[PDB]
Amino acid sequence: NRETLDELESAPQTTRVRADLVAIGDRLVFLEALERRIYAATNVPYP
Amino acid sequence: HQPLIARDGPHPVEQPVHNYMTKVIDRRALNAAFSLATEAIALLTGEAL
Repeated sequence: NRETLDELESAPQTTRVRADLVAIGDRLVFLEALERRIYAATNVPYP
Repeated sequence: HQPLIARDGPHPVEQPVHNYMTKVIDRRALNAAFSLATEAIALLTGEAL
């Protein structure tokens, strides 16, 4: 038929966060280098 | 104090660590002089005016 019956959410919490934004052409992508953030002293190699 | 990250499956399990090292102070003394000549003494302290 025509289904289109995927439900929407409840407009969740929108916080401000220092992340890193660039734009490549039409698309707008993060940049993430996760060494000093999540892997600093953890002694597990970067994947 | 260090964090850790949970490893999934066939690895040893990472438990936390705390590292303590004390450091000992270096000591050092700086020397510097300034002289004063003999005829200059008797003028400033008096009893040669």
